[PDB]
Amino acid sequence: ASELAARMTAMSNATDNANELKKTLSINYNRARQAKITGEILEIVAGANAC
Amino acid sequence: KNLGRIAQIIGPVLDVAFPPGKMPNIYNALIVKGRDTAGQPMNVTCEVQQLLGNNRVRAVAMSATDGLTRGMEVIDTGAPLSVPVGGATLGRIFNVLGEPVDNLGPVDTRTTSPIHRSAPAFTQLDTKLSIFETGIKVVDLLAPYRRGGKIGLFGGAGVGKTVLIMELINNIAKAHGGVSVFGGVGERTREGNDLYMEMKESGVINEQNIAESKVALVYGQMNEPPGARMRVGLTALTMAEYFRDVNEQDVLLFIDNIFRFVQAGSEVSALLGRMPSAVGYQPTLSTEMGSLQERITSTKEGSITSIQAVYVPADDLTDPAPATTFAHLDATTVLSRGLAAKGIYPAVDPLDSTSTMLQPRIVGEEHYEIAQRVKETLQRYKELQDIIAILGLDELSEEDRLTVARARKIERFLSQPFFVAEVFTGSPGKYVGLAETIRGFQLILSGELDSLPEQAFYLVGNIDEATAKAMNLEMESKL
Amino acid sequence: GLTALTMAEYFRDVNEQDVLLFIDNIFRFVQAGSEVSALLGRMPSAVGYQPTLSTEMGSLQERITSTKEGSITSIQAVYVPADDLTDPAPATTFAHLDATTVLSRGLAAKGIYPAVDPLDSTSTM
Amino acid sequence: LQPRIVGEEHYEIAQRVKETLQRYKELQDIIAILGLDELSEEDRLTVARARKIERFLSQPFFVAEVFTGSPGKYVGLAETIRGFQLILSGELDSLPEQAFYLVGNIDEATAKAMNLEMES
Amino acid sequence: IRADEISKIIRERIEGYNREVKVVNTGTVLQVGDGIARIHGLDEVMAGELVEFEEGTIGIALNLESNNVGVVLMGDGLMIQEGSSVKATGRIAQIPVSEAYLGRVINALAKPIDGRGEITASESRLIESPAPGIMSRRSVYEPLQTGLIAIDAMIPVGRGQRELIIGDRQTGKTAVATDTILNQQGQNVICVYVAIGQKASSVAQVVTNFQERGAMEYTIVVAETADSPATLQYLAPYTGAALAEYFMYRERHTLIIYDDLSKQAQAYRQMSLLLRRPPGREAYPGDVFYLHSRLLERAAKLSSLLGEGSMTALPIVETQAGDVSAYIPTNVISITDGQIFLSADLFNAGIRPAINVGISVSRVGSAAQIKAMKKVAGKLKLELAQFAELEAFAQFASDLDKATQNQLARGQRLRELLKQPQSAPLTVEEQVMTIYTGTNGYLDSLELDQVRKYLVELRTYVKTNKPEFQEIISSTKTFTEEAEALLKEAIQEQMERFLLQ
Amino acid sequence: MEYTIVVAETADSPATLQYLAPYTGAALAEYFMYRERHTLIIYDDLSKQAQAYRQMSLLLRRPPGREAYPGDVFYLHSRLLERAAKLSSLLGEGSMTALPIVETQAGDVSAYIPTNVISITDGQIFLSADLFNAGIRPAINVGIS
Ligand SMILES: Nc1ncnc2c1ncn2[C@@H]1O[C@H](COP(=O)(O)OP(=O)(O)OP(=O)(O)O)[C@@H](O)[C@H]1O
Ligand SMILES: Nc1ncnc2c1ncn2[C@@H]1O[C@H](COP(=O)(O)OP(=O)(O)O)[C@@H](O)[C@H]1O
Repeated sequence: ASELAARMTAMSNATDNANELKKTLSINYNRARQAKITGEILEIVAGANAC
Repeated sequence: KNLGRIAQIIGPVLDVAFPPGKMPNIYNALIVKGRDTAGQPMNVTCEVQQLLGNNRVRAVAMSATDGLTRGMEVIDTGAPLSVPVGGATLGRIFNVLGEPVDNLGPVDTRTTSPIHRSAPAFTQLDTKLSIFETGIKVVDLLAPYRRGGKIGLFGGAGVGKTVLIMELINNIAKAHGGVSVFGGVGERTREGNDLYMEMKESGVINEQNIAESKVALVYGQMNEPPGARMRVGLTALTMAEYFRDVNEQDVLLFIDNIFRFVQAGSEVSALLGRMPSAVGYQPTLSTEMGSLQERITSTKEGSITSIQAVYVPADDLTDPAPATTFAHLDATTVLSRGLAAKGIYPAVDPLDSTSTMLQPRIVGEEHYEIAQRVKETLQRYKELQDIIAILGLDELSEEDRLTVARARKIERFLSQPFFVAEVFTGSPGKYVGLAETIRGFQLILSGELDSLPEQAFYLVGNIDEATAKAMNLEMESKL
Repeated sequence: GLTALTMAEYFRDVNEQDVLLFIDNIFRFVQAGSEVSALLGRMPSAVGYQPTLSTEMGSLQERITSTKEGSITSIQAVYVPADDLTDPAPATTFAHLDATTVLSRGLAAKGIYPAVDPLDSTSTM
Repeated sequence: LQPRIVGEEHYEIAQRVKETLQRYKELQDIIAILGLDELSEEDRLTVARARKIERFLSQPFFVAEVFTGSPGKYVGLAETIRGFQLILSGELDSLPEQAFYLVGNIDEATAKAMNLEMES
Repeated sequence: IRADEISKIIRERIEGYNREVKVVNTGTVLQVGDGIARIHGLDEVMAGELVEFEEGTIGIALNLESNNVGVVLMGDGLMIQEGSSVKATGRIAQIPVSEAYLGRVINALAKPIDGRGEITASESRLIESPAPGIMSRRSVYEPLQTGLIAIDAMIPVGRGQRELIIGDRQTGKTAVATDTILNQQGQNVICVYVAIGQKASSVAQVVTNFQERGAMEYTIVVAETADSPATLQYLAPYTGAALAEYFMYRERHTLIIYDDLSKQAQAYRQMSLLLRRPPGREAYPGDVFYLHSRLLERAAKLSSLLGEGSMTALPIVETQAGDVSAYIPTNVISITDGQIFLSADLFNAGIRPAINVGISVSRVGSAAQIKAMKKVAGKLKLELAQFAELEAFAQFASDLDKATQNQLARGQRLRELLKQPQSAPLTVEEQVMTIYTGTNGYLDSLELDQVRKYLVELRTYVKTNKPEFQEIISSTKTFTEEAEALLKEAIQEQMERFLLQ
Repeated sequence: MEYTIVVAETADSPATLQYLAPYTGAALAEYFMYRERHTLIIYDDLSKQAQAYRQMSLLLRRPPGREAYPGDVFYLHSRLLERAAKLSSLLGEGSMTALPIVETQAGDVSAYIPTNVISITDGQIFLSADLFNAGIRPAINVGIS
């Protein structure tokens, strides 16, 4: 029973650490995707400005 | 009148050649006398977007351009787009041009108003932040609206978003002296027809007595060019704005939905060839959103409350369109598929939905504390959702057993029998003021009605009808 | 590419025999089109390829086909820039290629050769 | 940072600090989700040493004395190399982490440790 | 250094400047290359009007500029010379359309490429007509049986609904499309299949397949191969829509397959960049949403007076690396009603058709379902929701309570239910059979693999030995207690004989 | 309001006016600052001014960068801010305190305009969405402020 309570505490902490990790990673991903799309559009319009 | 010829056309962007003296202003609507394949005159409309000089403007079409010819006659109307307004438009479908498409009859109203206008002055606003009372228990207690403020609508299909809209119209019509308007910015035509028929059946549009209806529907479909789908919102706005500036009626302005207006403006700027901003929106995203989100206020005369749907693309709350929209929004009500699938209608989640209006110094300390205790009980229920199943509901402590019991009572009392969903269900519609609401939750949560069955609070109006139904259920259970 | 294709097309047309047409590398054809596009006067499309990309790949692939007379079997290799199958030219060749095999840097780096990524590789046969 | 310039002792201790900090940087992804409990004996050893190391790298400055309140310490190479030699040898393994935080010399670190054991 | 100023036109104007006279009778070719041609004159030509180059090369006057008409070439020009005289035509992109198109293969000019013979037609329909209006439609009523248990239960498609098929490379989009088309032999619909930028060999495979199946008796297969011009690849789906709406307006039901719209959008962006139009995302023009909206919304369920005709658009878009929030995916997802989302990780895992049941949606919904289908589909959807929640508990099937163990068991068998062989479409009654056998709980006994063989044997045994069931459902379209008892009887009979094997 | 002057340009005002308004506030403040009077100016926000400047810069076909912000987007803020000083004792000691406001999406301090403003101002008072939504108002995060 002590070992299973220990594993339950380990999971109750590790799943929430994985929660905060997925949240901060999704935020970094949103910023990165926004920057990528902006860079691609700006490099497209740079060629149009060249012509 | 002022006559000019078409210089060049590139899709819905036309150029018009006026003589040196006469030349329209910015945003001046332009009728273009044009033909059809049957030879029939078809008047295609525009709006001057740029005075590009050399006595030649660059106007953006509001209709189909195929068939228009270089050198056709364009007449300068000399003023921004003037739509038909007033009580004539009630129960009538419209376009971006204010020209109706229900084939009922012509709008014989003489009153027009320009689609373009400045926001109400700073010496005009009604500074009192008041909670716009709706009659729905969930959105009254947990997501209280403000009058003259903007309210975002977050609901994926099947949660009763349209039934919620029709109920909101019905309540603003019956309780108050209000009138609603619906602006379908980019509305797929099949669902536009669906909504029109559901309003015909739900009595929101009295098909037998037009102008006794409660709504003036403005449908600008996805079929229409990108120039039209943007100005649809301004059309609906000015048609609503008449209803409160002159008649001082509490108007509801539904915009479904804001993101598609934002991307329609993005398409217009793209066609116009102005350099893009960040991830792909138009450079004037903030100013364009302002031009539509600052006519929605509560002036000294009336109040426009904007209940607009919002859509988040790529799940971003930080994409420019959601970010700018949220910068304007005042309260968000979020509808969840969980409550729809279960049967607690409306399907509003009292935790995902929040308001900035639920401050104590706005709503009263009693309302605030009851809302806080309700939120705490429902949150503790979500936290115990997994615990109770494994532990058994009896092995819980007395405090947590009380919590789950009262949480079930509260979650079931959040259900309401709708005025417009009675045609489907069979339960009569009900209206619940905040007095009934706060006292009902005080009784349920204060441990006083903790001796009633779960079902006695389900789809009930107020706590008095809850007690009545409880006595019925107990007599029905004895024998 | 079009030179070798016209030679093989003669071989299949009049000498009416099966042909093997190995191409390597086929991405460099679209590469050259992209290099020459902007200087010719065309506006740059997405990430840098020519606007005439789909029809360029058409003018190669649809010319390369098996007929009643002869059958051109063509085992051609598509370079993928930075292993991104989202890149337009690898994305475009996929529509014309019947049997496709995708090499994965994981399988190549681990030491499993040939490095054909099996679950991503699909055939129509 | 080449021995021909800086001396073999300086170079070697720099390589060992870089090694241990690299290993902790690797184990960061694991420990974020799991915790230090799930690591091996040598892994947990390296992680504890890396904590002590990355805190001993810290030094209070004379110009930051207005924000920290603590008098900045000046500590050159003769004490830098020696202190790091000791930390990576593990003689000071009995000391906590906060003894190496915001000190100039390893002696000041040890004195702060003696204070952290005076405050029972 | 200006276009339209060729130092020969200035000569002609210096000769004839006296006053600016109409010159629409004539038109000359100034600049020509990569599929477009800038044209002088033609001052009264419309937008979209066919302009006919000398030597026979049709073009379309897309963007009329200041003094030059930018024209897309409806072929490979490469022979029109500078200064050659173009004549206008007056027509705006029409196709002749008749019932004799049923059963043939055509290019985007509605001109046959099967080599059989010419298609006699009388009435012409414009290619870019306007859609049915806000007051010329009817709310979706009638179920279009696609033949897939999963779709016909969980993502119900209707007649007049624009249900999008979206996926990655090789997830089975064309597979589900042909599956539906081959299901609709029985009921009376016209199928349309518009291929944009695909291999002539792939069009040959699908056409030969419909031939050996018999579904060529009601289909028109528009084909536009990759080498074809961007304008023809762009104009293909609109020719498909014109053909389809001709049959629609004559009270008949249609189904059209845009396979795909991604290549149509790519041809459009190619042309728009080629005749110098401002780019947007991925160098698409602003008008790609306008394009897709017009084309899609041309297809809907007409009202009662106009004949109750309808036209289901079943478009396809292919998504790259699961970027379903890209430009053309978000466009088509916004315009369409439903989305049938296909996933390659299920496709590899064996679950074919590889639809993604948690992502897929249809805002028509159970309205377009048979009553028997909805009676079984409610229970089916609840069971699948439950197993979808319990998916992260299958490894722990050794120490879960037996109730969630049995929910895992039921969802495990239900996954075995929904798989189907390639292009083998089922009828609504057989699908009701399958979903009933599943949802009631009659497959817990048989192990995880036999379920498919058991169910096919079940359907055949019912078909042979209780022919009242299919008749009951064909007559009433309602799952009635009599057919329920009959199906229970047939099920246990087949189970016994199969177990004695 | 006996002390206060409110220079207001709301959302649906020309981006040029939203770009001008902080400088009107700055001139007003400086007038009193130079004649031996202390001032306190509250810009709200600088990121909205940065967006207005981006709009009126991309409307001029100006080469942008770093999330489409123009080249002079640091020059904008530094010009506006660096005229806030505690004056010398010769010029009358009148000082203009400036407390600009900046909004962050998803707490993106590492964004272009937040890091630019941070590299100008003499500190930061970072408010926290989780702290403010947990009831600890005001939500000053003294860990990083
Ligand atoms: N439901 C299914 N059951 C078994 N096999 C299938 C199924 N669907 C597709 N397949 C197999 O997958 C292969 C790819 O199918 P299909 O060509 O329809 O995918 P696609 O999406 O059209 O590919 P692309 O996107 O490249 O056009 C086919 O060869 C077919 O044999
Ligand atoms: N308030 C409600 N009361 C009862 N039923 C409702 C309610 N809202 C939605 N429904 C159910 O949902 C359906 C309508 O949902 P609808 O508003 O059309 O959502 P959507 O348009 O997103 O599909 C009806 O069939 C009804 O049975």
